[PDB]
Amino acid sequence: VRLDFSITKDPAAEARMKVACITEQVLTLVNKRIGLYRHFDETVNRYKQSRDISTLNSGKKSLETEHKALTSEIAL
Amino acid sequence: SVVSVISRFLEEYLSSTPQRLKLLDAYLLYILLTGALQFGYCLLVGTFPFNSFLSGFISCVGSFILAVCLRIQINPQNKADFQGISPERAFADFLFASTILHLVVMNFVG
Amino acid sequence: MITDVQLAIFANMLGVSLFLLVVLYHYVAVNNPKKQE
Amino acid sequence: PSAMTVYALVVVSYFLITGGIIYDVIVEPPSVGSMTDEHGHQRPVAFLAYRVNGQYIMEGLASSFLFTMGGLGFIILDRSNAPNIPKLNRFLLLFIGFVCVLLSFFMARVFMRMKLPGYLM
Amino acid sequence: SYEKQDTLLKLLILSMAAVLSFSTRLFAVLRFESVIHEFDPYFNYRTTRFLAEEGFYKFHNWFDDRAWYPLGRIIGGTIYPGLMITSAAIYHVLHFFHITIDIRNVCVFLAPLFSSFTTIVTYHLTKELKDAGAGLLAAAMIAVVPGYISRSVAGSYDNEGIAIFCMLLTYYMWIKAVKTGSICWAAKCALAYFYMVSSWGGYVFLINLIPLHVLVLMLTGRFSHRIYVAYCTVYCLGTILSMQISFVGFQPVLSSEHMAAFGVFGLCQIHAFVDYLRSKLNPQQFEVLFRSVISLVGFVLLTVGALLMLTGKISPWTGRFYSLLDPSYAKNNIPIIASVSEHQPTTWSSYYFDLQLLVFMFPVGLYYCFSNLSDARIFIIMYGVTSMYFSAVMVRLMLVLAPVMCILSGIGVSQVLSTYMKNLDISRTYPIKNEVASGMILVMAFFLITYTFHSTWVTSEAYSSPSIVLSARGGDGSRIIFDDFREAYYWLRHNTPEDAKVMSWWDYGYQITAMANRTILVDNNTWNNTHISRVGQAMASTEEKAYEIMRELDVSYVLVIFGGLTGYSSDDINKFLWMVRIGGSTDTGKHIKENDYYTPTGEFRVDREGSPVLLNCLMYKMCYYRFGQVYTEAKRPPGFDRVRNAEIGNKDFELDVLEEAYTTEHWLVRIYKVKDLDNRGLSRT
Repeated sequence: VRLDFSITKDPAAEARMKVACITEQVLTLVNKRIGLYRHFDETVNRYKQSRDISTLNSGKKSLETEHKALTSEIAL
Repeated sequence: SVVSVISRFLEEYLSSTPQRLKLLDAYLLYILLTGALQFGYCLLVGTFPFNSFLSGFISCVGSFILAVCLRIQINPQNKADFQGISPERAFADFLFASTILHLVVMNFVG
Repeated sequence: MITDVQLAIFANMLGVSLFLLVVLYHYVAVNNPKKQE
Repeated sequence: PSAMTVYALVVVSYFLITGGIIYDVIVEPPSVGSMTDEHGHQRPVAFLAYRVNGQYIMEGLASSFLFTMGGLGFIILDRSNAPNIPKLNRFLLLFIGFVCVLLSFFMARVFMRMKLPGYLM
Repeated sequence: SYEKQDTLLKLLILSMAAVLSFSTRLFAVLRFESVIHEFDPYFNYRTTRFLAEEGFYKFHNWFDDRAWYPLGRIIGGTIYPGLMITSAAIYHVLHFFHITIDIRNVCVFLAPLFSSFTTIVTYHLTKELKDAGAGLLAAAMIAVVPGYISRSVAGSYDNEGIAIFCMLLTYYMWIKAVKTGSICWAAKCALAYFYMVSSWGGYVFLINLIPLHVLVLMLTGRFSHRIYVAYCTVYCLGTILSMQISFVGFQPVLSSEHMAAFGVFGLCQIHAFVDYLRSKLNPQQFEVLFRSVISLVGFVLLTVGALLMLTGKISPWTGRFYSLLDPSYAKNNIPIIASVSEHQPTTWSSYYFDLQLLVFMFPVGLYYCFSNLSDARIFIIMYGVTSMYFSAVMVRLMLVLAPVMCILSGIGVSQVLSTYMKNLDISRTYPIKNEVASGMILVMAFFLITYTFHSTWVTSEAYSSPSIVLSARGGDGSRIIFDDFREAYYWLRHNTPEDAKVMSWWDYGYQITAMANRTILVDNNTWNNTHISRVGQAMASTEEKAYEIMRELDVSYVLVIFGGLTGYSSDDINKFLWMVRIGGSTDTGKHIKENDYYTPTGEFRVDREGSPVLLNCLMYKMCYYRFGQVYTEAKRPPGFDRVRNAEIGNKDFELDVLEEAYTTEHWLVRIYKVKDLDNRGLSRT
């Protein structure tokens, strides 16, 4: 499977393949955006249990940093 | 008169044809002038030994047809028909089939 | 040794499972978006 | 000819060939047999029993007729799936092709149960 | 991810199909033994173990002096070696790893292996015609199709096991070539053809179907350069490769079985060149040359195509293949070919018994191929329509029909399923349409299940019984076994001089040669009808006259198979009329007339009413010696014959030039020693 008997590339299939790899990466990053919203909802539950605002403020800033990084990488 | 139609044939063909195709059309003429003369021998002297006659003749017919197939896969006018085949793959295939041919005729020449 | 009855049962069950799985495959094919885009 | 006009000829050929006309021509059995009654008369017999390798002339046409109804039933159904056809016809096509598909199959399986007492037994 | 699940489900389906294909053929080994069945497989076995011991160059040169005495047989010059080469290769591969399998096992289990590989070849061959969803159905169908299993049960070591694999591989390569137009695929199809030509005599089918496909593509006007490249390369390569096999020789060039391909090759050249001149010239300058050139080159072909036949320089059709074109020929012209009941024409019953659902689904696959014609689908249409005829001409050829029947049934069922399952795309009259779709899908599932139970029943009950052993069930339902064939052959093997010659009817020649290891006069491959007639004349003639032939051929022993004590319907007494016909067929036999053995009423019977020549021939005297005093049944008088249901007419006699050497426990096989010439010069009368 590693060797390739090829002579002429087809850059259109290479684009169809790189686009698919990047779309799987983006799909994973989006699943991590949903997972960050699940982390944040857990942080809201922890807040309701604790009534400690610092927990949820740190959750908010970690979201608006990591989700923001995911958004930036998505757009790139 | 037919000489005039032939003149109007060659006046076109000599102008219309890339050099790498004239090369093939001379190689095919060499092949055909060898096969026709093997045939004219066979039917003059006799069929024995039929092994060697039939081997050398099928070797000529095979090399002619493989040359025509190269002459057709490489022609840009047929790129819409042989999609996915580059001229280089056509040449590698032509040498593959010519290798099988020259192995089997060497089995049959004797 | 296994008898020809146990083989006959085993082969009947393989046949049924095979055709039921192919009849699943046709659903997993037709539901595909990419097969019809 | 058009494709449909060739296909029709192929189907009509399938009818005769599957009915074993090439057996009838050269072995030339009768259409049916006859066998003694206990009172000594002759009852005809439609099937050559136990002889899987044997046939009467009409037995093959009966079986191939069932095979043709079975083949054509699905063609009637696939024709029936068109959206232009007024629905009152459509539910019919889903009737006729469906009962062709079932009844021809069941009757063929019964005919084979008649040929071989012990079939699937 | 969707691609993973599609790949998983394909892999799982195909691996189940392979396991089923292999496992369904084991019934015969589980019931009895890992041993070779039938008569013909024993010659393949002996030759295979030869090649496995002596090496290729000594197998190819091999000349056998143990058969067809005193003529001998050229083995390597008169065999298709591909099966043996395959078995020897697998044997040497396994032994290299020291998996020291006995070669007998490799032979026995060779057929299931390739009958598993054919399921994958059929998958790809159908995928290239339709879609993977049809290939999975065609694989699952061909896995169990009883018509193919009938020739491929484990221990059925005969060419038909490998031939259908080479055939489907050749069709896959040809379909790839025609679809793609690549010299690589044409040369791979040429190599697949060469492999098939080495392995079965049915190759003439492909070298006559492919030209017809190309012709049909020309008449429709579909012919395009892909077909030219494919055809002319497959033709030159497959020709010069097929001519390599010493049993094929020059037949691909000098026989009218192959001239259809040469005619299509030449017409392909004429068409490829007219297509070019018509592309260079203007109409007013084209038409004159067009009509003149055709009025010359067509006249040339029309003359040569006559001269080739009128001279007889191109050999005519062989009687076998002609008997495939005219069903009437062999029954009048070659009674050997008539005598083999495998050559009877096919009744509807055998089509249902061997195929069931496929008989109903095949017209739908044809209707699809006609709905969506394409350059590759015309091939499957032609293959189907040709096999549907040739299978009707002769039951043996049902093997060639089963694959295309499975491919077309898979296409049809695939189109039905994928049609109605689109109406069930609810997940992303409408309720009526949905219940209709559900009901039709259920009906299809039901049919496909009944096809499994049918094929498993047929595989178990009909096609899995051996023939070197006989079986019966006692009143307690225990299997009674009669081994008398092997008992007799082992007695021959050990208790007779190693140079003795055993005369027998040509059915048993492979068995005697394999198990007894003794020289024989005649053999299954009837390459010398004169010798078989010389043996039939000795069996049919009177005991005084037969001795002159037995002493002429230097015979030592004679063996006969007698069922009258056990009800074995296939005994030599039933074969007697064919032995008479063949013995009288030669001009040296004209005293032997079939009408002499029938009673004046025109019937054959061995009781007191039997012909006084029948009651005195050699065979009758060998079968019923002493038998006249055996109490064959409790309600029957002594000398009752279980097969004729008749009390034999001539009960007391002495044999004068034979002495009874061995009669097996059930008298199934009887062997006599031909008495040496009388010591005093007295006559034996």
